[PDB]
Amino acid sequence: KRFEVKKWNAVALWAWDIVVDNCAICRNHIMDLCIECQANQASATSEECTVAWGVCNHAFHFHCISRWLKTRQVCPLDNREWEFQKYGH
Amino acid sequence: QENMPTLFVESVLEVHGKFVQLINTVLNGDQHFMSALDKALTSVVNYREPKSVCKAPELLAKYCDNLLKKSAKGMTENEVEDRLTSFITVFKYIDDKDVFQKFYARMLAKRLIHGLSMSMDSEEAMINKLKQACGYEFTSKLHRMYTDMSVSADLNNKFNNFIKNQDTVIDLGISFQIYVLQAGAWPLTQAPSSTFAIPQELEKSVQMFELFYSQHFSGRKLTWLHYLCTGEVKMNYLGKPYVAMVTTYQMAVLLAFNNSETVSYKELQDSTQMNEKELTKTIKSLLDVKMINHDSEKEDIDAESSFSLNMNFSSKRTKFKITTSMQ
Repeated sequence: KRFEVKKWNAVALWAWDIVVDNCAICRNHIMDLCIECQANQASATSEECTVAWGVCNHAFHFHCISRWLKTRQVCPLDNREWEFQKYGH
Repeated sequence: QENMPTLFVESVLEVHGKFVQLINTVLNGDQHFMSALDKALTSVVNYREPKSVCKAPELLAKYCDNLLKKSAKGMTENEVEDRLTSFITVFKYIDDKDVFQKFYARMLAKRLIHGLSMSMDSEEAMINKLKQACGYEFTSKLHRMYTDMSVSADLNNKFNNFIKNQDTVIDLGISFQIYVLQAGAWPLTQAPSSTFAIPQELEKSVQMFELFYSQHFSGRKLTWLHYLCTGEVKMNYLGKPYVAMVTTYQMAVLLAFNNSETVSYKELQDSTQMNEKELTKTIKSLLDVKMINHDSEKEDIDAESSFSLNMNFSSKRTKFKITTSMQ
């Protein structure tokens, strides 16, 4: 009359995190691909540009910020210094 | 339509190989004829099955998926790589590469979550070859999926280390393994339409994992896909010890019997918080295996039904998998 715990599994996956605003490097919605990339979805680079977040607690399209890092490495949404900390599509 | 994937790729390759040899031998390898061969093959590859949306991207995905599954045993890793290298020649000619990517992502997702891939190295080599052929864009969703699976090992090690680094060693009492998938890259959009009351034995692992995972990622929010989730339930109540690989819902139902030898449909519903359809199917999948008995003159389930644990259960194997369609 026993049925007891030894090696179960199951799976619970993640709380939350959507970015609501626009990537100030090109001024389009942060969750979509960046303007240069969405407009050229057939190009080798295009689908790569989803959300990348900085220590600034602000986020951008991954190619726009990687391109913008040729300029002074600050987030154009609050001007704090950039360093990658989270990612999302 | 049923064997389109294999027949389509082989037919296009035969046509390609014939003309490359012809152009090299008779036309001195002239690039204008090679360009004509490529244009011809592009117009040809963009074929669609009767009444369907363009299926060449789906077909190429199904073919590649068939070559990447463990079922290609009898073929060596090298032969699969040559077959895949030939496939890339065909893949370049697809117009709707993102459609291939989403079908491939769906096939690849099922291959990855259920471990059906021949080798991880073959899947990666395939994604890198597709990347060299179509650019990063085309592999972006696939590459992210493969990245989520590769980063899942470090995520599990981080979770085990997170538990060891709390001031008290929080023994989960169960071995917990998890894969967290990015919703824009993966075609896993089945939000749990049931507020499944997770069994108490799993609850500790779930809550510690949600606290742990929320530190690192963002974008479209993945949530407990309890139906894709499985575990092992050991039956010690029988004259022979049996181990059933069961779904988390099946597990929850079976775990209710830990509180009583008989349980009503309503108690199972109140304790598991499953919807009536999935609870019924779950119970049915346990009844079909005869792990539980139905105390009503019907062996089949209604809201007033009581279930009794089958004290006389016997199976030909000490360990077995009850596969409910929830996976």
